[PDB]
Amino acid sequence: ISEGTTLKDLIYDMTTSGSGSGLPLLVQRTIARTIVLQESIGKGRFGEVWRGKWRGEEVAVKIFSSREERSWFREAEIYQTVMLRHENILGFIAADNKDNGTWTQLWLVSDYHEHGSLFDYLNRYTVTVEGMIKLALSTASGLAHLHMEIVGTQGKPAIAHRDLKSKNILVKKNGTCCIADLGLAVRHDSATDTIDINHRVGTKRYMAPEVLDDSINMKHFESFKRADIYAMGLVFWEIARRCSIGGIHEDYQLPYYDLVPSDPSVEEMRKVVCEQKLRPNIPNRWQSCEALRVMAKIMRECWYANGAARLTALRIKKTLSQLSQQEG
Ligand SMILES: COCc1cccc(-c2c(-c3ccc4nccnc4c3)n(C)n(C)c2=O)c1
Repeated sequence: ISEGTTLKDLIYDMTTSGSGSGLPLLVQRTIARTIVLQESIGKGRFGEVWRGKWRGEEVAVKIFSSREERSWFREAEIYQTVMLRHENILGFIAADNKDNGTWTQLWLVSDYHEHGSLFDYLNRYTVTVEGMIKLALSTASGLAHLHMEIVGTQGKPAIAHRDLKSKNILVKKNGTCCIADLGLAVRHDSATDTIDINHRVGTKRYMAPEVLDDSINMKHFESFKRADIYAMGLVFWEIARRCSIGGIHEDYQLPYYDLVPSDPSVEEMRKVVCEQKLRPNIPNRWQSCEALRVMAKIMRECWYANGAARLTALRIKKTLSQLSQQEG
């Protein structure tokens, strides 16, 4: 990296230099070791997330606990599986490791987003009929691109998030989104039928029925995709539940807030979800706007106690991409 070089220069050189490959490790190494950390900006599942600048340009750094190294590798590994890059998927910049033994430091660097997580966004905000769609349409677009299975040269294998939720989604300045945190992600090769990975992972609350009650067929890939959809549905709930059509809107709430306690359990969920077959209360008066209803329609077609019945990211993308046309 010679003088004058900017992150902007590095990103461009990559996203236009043959293979969808990232920057050379050597370069990633340099970037990481020269990032100037600003301050911590979040914790969670595995590792604390910091805000940092490289030669001035903001950037996001996810510093891992030496103990959660597996999550570290899975992300780095998965993002470096051909052209995973995508407008609706968090942009990988570099991955690095320093020190050794008990004090090994593992870092992942990504793009920075002032607006932060969809979760922190929906909390301190009230979206419009407009945005409510950009947010969902994009989340959909992304999940669609992840589950997609571009076969061929630099095509991408099928990918299942396994931990999709509001905290793992970020929003940009123009109101779009992008999935994040592939720590649990799972690849699936079609030319050999496989899946590099393995218990009951992911955030309890957003867990789908087939997983909560343990019966999910981990041998069939689609099964995972199905679980993603169910979650994305809970996410859509969170979004619209915060839309504001004429001053009217409900306080931000996590799925199953009024049912299960704060920070649920695998047992406390198997109850409210599997058995009692309960889903986020779709506001009655939610049948005002045509689009606002299209959502609930989908939300219902995602929460089916049967994975096989639920829609698909692609489909959801289409009907949403459509609503984008007519509405607004
Ligand atoms: C390959 O890089 C992965 C990576 C690096 C740094 C942070 C994150 C990350 C973020 C993230 C990403 C960008 C941000 N920009 C501004 C403020 N916070 C951010 C958090 N979130 C919300 N989660 C769950 C993550 O794993 C992922």
